[PDB]
Amino acid sequence: XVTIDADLMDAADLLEGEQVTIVDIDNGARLVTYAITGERGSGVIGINGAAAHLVHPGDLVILIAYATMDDARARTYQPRIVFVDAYNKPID
Amino acid sequence: XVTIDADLMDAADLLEGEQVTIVDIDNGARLVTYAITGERGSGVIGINGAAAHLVHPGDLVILIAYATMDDARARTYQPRIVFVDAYNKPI
Amino acid sequence: XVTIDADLMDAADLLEGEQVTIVDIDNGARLVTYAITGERGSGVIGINGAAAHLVHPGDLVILIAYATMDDARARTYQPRIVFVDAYNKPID
Amino acid sequence: XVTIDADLMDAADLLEGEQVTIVDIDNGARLVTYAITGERGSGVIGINGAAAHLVHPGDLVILIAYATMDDARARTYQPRIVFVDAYNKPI
Amino acid sequence: MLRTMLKSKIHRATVTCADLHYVG
Amino acid sequence: MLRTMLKSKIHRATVTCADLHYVG
Amino acid sequence: MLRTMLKSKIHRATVTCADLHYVG
Amino acid sequence: MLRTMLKSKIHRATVTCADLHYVG
Repeated sequence: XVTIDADLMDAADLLEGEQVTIVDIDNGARLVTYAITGERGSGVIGINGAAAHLVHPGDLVILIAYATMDDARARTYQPRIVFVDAYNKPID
Repeated sequence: XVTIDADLMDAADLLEGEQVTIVDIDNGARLVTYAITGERGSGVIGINGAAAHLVHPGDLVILIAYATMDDARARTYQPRIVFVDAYNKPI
Repeated sequence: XVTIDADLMDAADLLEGEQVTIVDIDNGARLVTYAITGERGSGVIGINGAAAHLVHPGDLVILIAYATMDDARARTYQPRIVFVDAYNKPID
Repeated sequence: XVTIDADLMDAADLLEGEQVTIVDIDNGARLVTYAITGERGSGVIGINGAAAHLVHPGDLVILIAYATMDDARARTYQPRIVFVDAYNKPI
Repeated sequence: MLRTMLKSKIHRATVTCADLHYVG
Repeated sequence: MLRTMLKSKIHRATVTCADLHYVG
Repeated sequence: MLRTMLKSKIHRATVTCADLHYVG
Repeated sequence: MLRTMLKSKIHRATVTCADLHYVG
């Protein structure tokens, strides 16, 4: 895979090659792949390769990354949650 | 995603944002998502977003969390198992 | 979930509550659940709850557990691989 | 499971028994299994057991391994990417 | 060497609601 | 750097029973 | 004892393109 | 805090064989 606008990767704290779960709100598909850095500020969310069978252009998706962390850190950790407009630009 | 009654989260030792596996007894669906804290004592089990395609209101579900632990602790660890009535209240 | 004969759990180095992947050779189903200790020497392989939708009595299954281990240990670790007869008893 | 040519395993930094994700470009199947060392230089990509239901001879596949690593290493880590010809020989 | 172990289980809960278009 | 490795495999076991409505 | 926790979420993004035969 | 990162990829390999009833 999934090409993500570098702005959304920074906003979401995702690295190139970090494991990502994609869930499709339109068809209910769920898959695991990895993040590729996309052209900054382009609003690109690009499905590459085998995933294109399951996730289609115009589908609304949720992109999720998880981390393993000790009990103490888990209770205090604040996850980076990025809401976006119809053009994939971050919102308040 | 899954909104869980804060009482069930405390009972089951789940944090907000902890990864949760939902298995559906009614339709056999199995998915991975994360826990959101629901109104305490409401008995809420709310499926949010894409998961709603697979897991439906009225379905009986099992919610499961796993942990990574060293060999030594794994052999002794006691999991928190929460039984609930038809209204999602602990027993 | 999956109830496993304690002999197969010892043979495979599985603990009660350890995460297990079941793959179904008959229908191609793949699911993740956890091990429950079954009556020793009974040859029990019991599918409990939601999994019964996917994995059926008489199906041939493979039960798999994975571990996270440092590079050094990964190169030397010997996995415990248990072959069984039609009655779920260990074989040489 | 998946039997991989020892050359591709070395090229991709995969050990025997390392967890591998197979994604099928032809039918969109996605599964998790582990690597078995195949005859070196044979170009073998062999699907063994239950996986054979989903991933078929002649299919184009991507084989993926993931690693757990501390924040610091994750930001600098360079993955091993292996391109292959139609005969499964590295480039 | 880390094992993945069951830590939590809520057994036979009833799904009360679902929202396809949830924001949160 | 930690790898995910096969540690256990029970090969070609036969499922003996199934209960959709198990409680335990 | 380590928990698996949500760290990142991009909520309701729109897929802009798909290429079955991507090379990269 | 551990991230899961891509470490290995064999891109567009051709499946040569398959055995439903493999023993090993």
